[PDB]
Amino acid sequence: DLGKKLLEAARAGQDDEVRILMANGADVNAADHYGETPLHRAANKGHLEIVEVLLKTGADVNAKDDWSGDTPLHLAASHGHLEIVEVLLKAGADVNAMANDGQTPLHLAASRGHLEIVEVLLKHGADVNAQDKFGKTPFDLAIDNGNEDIAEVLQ
Amino acid sequence: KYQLPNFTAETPIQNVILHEHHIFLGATNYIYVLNEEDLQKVAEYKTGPVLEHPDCFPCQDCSSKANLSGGVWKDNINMALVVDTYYDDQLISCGSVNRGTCQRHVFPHNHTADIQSEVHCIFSPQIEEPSQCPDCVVSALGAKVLSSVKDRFINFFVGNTINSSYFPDHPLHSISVRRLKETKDGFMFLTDQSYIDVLPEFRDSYPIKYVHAFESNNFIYFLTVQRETLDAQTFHTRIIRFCSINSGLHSYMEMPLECILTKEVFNILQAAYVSKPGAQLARQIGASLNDDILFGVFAQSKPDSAEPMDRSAMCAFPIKYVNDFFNKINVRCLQHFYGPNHEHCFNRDEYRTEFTTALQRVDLFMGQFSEVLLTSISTFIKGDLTIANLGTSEGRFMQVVVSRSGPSTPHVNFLLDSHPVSPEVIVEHTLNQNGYTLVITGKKITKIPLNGLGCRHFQSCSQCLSAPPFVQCGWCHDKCVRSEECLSGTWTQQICLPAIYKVFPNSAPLEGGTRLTICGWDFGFRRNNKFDLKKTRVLLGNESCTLTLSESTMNTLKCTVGPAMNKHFNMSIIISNGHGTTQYSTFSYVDPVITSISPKYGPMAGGTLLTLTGNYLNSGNSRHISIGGKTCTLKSVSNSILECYTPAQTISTEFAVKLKIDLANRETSIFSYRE
Amino acid sequence: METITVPTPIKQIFSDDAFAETIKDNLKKKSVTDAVTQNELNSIDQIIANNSDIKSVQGIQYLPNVTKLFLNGNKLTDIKPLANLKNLGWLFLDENKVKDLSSLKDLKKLKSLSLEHNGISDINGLVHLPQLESLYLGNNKITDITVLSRLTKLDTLSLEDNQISDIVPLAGLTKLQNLYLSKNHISDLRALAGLKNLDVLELFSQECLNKPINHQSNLVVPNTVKNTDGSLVTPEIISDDGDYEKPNVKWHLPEFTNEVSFIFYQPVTIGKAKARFHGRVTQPLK
Repeated sequence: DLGKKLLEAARAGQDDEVRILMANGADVNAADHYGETPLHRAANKGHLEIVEVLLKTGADVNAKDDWSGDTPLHLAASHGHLEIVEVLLKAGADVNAMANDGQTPLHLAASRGHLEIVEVLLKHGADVNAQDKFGKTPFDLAIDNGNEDIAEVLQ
Repeated sequence: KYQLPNFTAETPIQNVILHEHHIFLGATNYIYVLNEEDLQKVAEYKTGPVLEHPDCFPCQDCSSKANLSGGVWKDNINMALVVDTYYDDQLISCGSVNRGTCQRHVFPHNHTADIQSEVHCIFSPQIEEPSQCPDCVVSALGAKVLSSVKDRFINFFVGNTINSSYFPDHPLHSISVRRLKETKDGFMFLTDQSYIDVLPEFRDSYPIKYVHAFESNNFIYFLTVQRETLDAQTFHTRIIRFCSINSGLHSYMEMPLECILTKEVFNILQAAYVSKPGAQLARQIGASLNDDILFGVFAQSKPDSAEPMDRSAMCAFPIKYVNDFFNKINVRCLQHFYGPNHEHCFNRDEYRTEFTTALQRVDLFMGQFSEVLLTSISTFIKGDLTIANLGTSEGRFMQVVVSRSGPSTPHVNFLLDSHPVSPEVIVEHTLNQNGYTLVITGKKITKIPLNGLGCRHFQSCSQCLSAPPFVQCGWCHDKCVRSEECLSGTWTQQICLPAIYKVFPNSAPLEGGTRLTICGWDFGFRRNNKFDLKKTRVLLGNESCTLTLSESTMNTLKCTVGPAMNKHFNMSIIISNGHGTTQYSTFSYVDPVITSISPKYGPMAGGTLLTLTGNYLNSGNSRHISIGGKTCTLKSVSNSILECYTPAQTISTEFAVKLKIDLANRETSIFSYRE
Repeated sequence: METITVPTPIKQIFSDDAFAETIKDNLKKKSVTDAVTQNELNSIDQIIANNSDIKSVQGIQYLPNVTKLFLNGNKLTDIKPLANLKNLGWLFLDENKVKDLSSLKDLKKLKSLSLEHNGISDINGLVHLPQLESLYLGNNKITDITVLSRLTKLDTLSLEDNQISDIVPLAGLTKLQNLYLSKNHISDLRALAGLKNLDVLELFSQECLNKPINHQSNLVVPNTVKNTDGSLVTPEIISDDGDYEKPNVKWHLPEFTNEVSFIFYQPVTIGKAKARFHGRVTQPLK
């Protein structure tokens, strides 16, 4: 299965294999046990190159996994992959998409401390007043985690 | 005796994981890797015997103290084994030995049997609160570890039996929740509310075995065996449930569980699996095709103890009802964690609630297993059927159908290696509703297929068509075999035709009452895919012999013949089983006669060899000659002569010699007892 | 009274191709075109024709000495031919469409009858068989059963999978032994209180219903189930936050639901038989 190979190449960082497998008609949205696509895996690990390649081939930038309901944008926001966050948003990722816990990439970046990403998400048009299913806004999460710099930006 | 994929290790197997077409056994001093397909060992990694020391600390190793001043060499029992796949694919394993301290084996990006090349121990040194030890996961004396991804963090929920070995700066917790660091080099407890611990005072009093844990519906559940109450003699199974959160253990509550025979209670849970039901079972227990049910194989306590006797019963709790029982508003307070006294407990996230009454359910086997100790259960659907995979202390493995309506008997039953069956089990499905269970026995793991089991076990035509539907068996003249491999056009799943080969007794007295014993095959009738003798009819000529079902089976029938008034010889016995009839042309209504007796007198001492003479004296079941109401013990029997020794009378007097043949009575000459 | 006086081929006697071949094989014949005598027809005691696609048994009248019939798995819709088979002992017409069972009226030598899977609604015709010893009316649509009150010879009796709600009629069948009342709508059980000769019993998977009640936020419907002694069988598993406050099962129903239910269980022992009464009571809501 070329899709399973694409999934493994995506997290491995083998952008050569990614391009080749897609040239051979690999499923760009192939899903693994947790429902994650090669794009999810590339975004998770930080393989910007693979992320771009997959999107060029026609990866679903707004695909959500089947476990936590996170998009590649959610994953990049959490881990701190600023460069990938930018690309995904330019590709057309929904900046206010929520996961299964109702958290947006902004919720994640705010709670993680990724001020740089918070700023980008805000500039794109993220809703700083969006509550998650815990009743918290990204601002609230920034306050809870002592991220005053982020809190000031979100305020 | 079956022949199955059979891997044997050199040390006992604690734990088992299936990942990317390989099998990882977590064993005493060892981790093995077998191939999913044939169970051949591909790789080992030696967690091997390890040296304990006060000075030798928990993630650093030592032959630099092997010479020892107060240090012991110790066996490394595997307590936990988790594959994690959110991060780069890794095996996480947690031994009993260095204060319960896990290591990660990171699979290289193609060789999956490589537990060996990149392995980091997980113990980050503790600096903020040097009192805590969050890298001390597992307890040497009993742990259950359940790992789940939540909020982008890998979370570990952990049950641990705990024993008051006051360990300075490395304590253990009874239940707890900690996450890995993204730096992969340490676990962390999120707040002081992230563990609940048995109070130091009761840490010994007596303990809490953790049998099973599982996540479902956004709670985490633990299954448990412990202390109906503290210092309170008798034991007990509970559920523990709490909200699935990093941040701490939140809506914590333990509620007792009761299995009963129908009160005959099975208070010691032995093993448990959680699965969806099939339609038949569904309908019966509260249903929902797509619902989680806790199948729990329980056992009866040796009085005043926690050790189990060889008495088992299994019964099933849908977690949907478990929750109802938890949610429905009566309610005690957590006696082992709080004081029995002080605040919170004299009051009513924050509170920790015990329940005072159990959720009870009845044995689904209804005693089918009340004389053996079930030690392992697993469960699957075949079409409408729900099937248990059972295991026993004697080593027996067996597949049963689960039902209220129907007291089903196992269609698979046999010996796995003499060592008991382990509660640690794996089920894995494959397309079209088959697959296999991996089943650990002492130090051997066996790959028992869920379905075929194979089809050539059944030896008679009746047993063959009684085989469970999923095996898809038919009868091919002389073998129970599937249709794709039948070499004559005689394969069938319907044609069970009856057959007699012996009938005793051969004859009955005219008065009847004689119970026949008809040996043969396939006398029953499979109604609604279940055999019984309800369709079975026994015709002796124009009258019928009434069957006794309690003493009858598929291969032998028992029935009382009625009375006749005429002698009849060479009469026909016809037996219909619904599909067909079979005959036996050899039965007779006699009429036994005593022509003479000799001698006609004897001593009061008895012991005279009395010869009765006549015809038909050897029908049917039993001969009983008597004199004076005292038994005339038989020496020899035949059609024509009955010899017996006369009983001792205490008076010299006369008696008629009475012969009793079933319901037939016969008197003959008087027998004088001379002095 | 049916007697072929002239040698006639088997094809002409039995109009149905299937049943004709059956008799052919029975008589060791070469084909349906073979001639047969009334003597050869008289010596036919047992026919075995399960799953033969037989649509009609026209011609069976010429087999007076037939006391074993097996016709399960056919297309039989008429039993007029059998109406006058003097010595018919055992009969099995399962998985057919025989419904005018009145056609057996004068079969006073019939012992074991089977008519399961025949879509039978009424069974009253059976009254004319007080000599029956094995009835098999499972897998049908039978509602009333008062008829069986007179089949006071049956040592066996199926009835599984119907719509039998009242079983009282079975009361006086003390000569019973093997009763099978599964898959029915059995609420009461006081009925069989006297079957002191039973040996095998199957009171399984009842599916009782009650007349629709107006749904409230606080609902209470009385327990209907009863045991052999008349005791309210205690509900095993209730649904939707349901608790059993004897004798009434109460529910806390905030919003509106279509119905509630409670599966029950209560292993009983009647006479010498040990079965377990099980079922699921249901209550409509509005």
